[PDB]
Amino acid sequence: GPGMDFLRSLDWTQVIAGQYVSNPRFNISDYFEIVRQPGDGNCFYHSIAELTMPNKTDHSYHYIKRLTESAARKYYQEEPEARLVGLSLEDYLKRMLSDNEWGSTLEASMLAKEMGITIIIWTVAASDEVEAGIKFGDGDVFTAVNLLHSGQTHFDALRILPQFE
Amino acid sequence: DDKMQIFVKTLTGKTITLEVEPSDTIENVKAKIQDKEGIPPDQQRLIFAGKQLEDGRTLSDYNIQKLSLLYLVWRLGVPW
Ligand code: NA
Repeated sequence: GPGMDFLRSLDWTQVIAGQYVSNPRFNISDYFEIVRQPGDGNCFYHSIAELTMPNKTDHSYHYIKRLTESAARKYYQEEPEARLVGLSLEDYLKRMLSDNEWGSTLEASMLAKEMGITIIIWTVAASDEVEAGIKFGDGDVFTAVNLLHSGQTHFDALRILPQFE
Repeated sequence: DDKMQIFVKTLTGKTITLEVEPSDTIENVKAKIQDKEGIPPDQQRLIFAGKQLEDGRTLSDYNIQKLSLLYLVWRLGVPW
């Protein structure tokens, strides 16, 4: 299995090109390992590095931020969520690249394209109960880069638990 | 009166009703979603027929008539 059945039955709605939403109900830790990330403002990029880079350290996220730069130069101008930033490409990059500046669903969308992966952000209440998932890319949960989002600004990395791979 | 009803399916899976005017700006419609659901306008991504709506337009600019279904998602990662 019912776990596998559950994960295989996620109901995704494409709300805009390449962005999908679902609202399964579950305790994130019943299906995923949480890999906790620092609360330093870089957690979005820490989480990505933990799942995409070998021998990840507390400084690996800088590489993700650089991929976010090259992603932005190709995709920022046409990203729907970029409209909410309200900054030119160059001013966005300067802000995005500054120390300890929050990453978000905007960078997730661009990194999905840049890294040729699917990124899912599961947003949870303080109980670690899922309120929604937002998926950038066309892949499924078993191959995606899964991020846990909580407390407005915090991201951790997620790995599917062995019994559900 | 001059008000119509529209539906908004939110990121949390809730299909809410909203009372609006065809002449309301996207900005005004966001403010109403703030009041009913508490999402800050700055954070909202209002979608209709696969397009994200822009703040200086009106519902009527998008041919949004009564009983229309919109999607509301919002940013994750930034303060509120
Ligand atoms: Na199972």
